[PDB]
Amino acid sequence: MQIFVKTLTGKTITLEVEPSDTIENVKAKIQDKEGIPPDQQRLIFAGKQLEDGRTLSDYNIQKESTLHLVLRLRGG
Repeated sequence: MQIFVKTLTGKTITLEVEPSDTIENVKAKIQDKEGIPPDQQRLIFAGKQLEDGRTLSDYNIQKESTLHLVLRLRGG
């Protein structure tokens, strides 16, 4: 399925994902498109930070959902 991610430039990118994909894998697919290393990524959906180790299905992220990417560091 397709989901959307709003990135640090404000652009909305598309990702090709499956419900059993881990958040770490979603971060790796963001790196593949946008170059941002996964340890610097924090993904937000419906007001929750998405934990590494959990899956898209754990957060009920269904097709055509939009996630928000923010920087995880302290500075920025």
